[PDB]
Amino acid sequence: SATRELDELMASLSDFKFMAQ
Amino acid sequence: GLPSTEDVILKTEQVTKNIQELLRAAQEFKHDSFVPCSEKIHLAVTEMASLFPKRPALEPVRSSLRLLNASAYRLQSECRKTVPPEPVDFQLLTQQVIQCAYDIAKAAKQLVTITTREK
Repeated sequence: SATRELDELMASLSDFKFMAQ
Repeated sequence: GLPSTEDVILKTEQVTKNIQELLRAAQEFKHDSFVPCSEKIHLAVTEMASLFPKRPALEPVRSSLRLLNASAYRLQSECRKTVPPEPVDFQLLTQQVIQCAYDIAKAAKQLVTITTREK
């Protein structure tokens, strides 16, 4: 539940990093 | 001993909220929001780390706290480059900012995880 939302953020941050690559 | 899992999550919420705001500002190229976001994040991270001992006994806690604090410091270190008092590459800069935010979030999860098993 709470672990998932943090995983969603980490995934979002890593997803954004590729956008600038 | 160790804080409760419920307390760690409770502090984590304010951390993720501010990191989300940072990510949101990065997508909209609002670089002027980088510094105040890093200030909010640092304060939230500091409060989360206060749940754990300054000199923790366990090794996984000690390593995760180290990463959590260092990444938070490294974050506002990078965000500080948005304001030159006296040439700034926002491409190279934003890459480092996001990676720090990732490291903060990563260390935050590791702290939640080790706390859940002890509960």
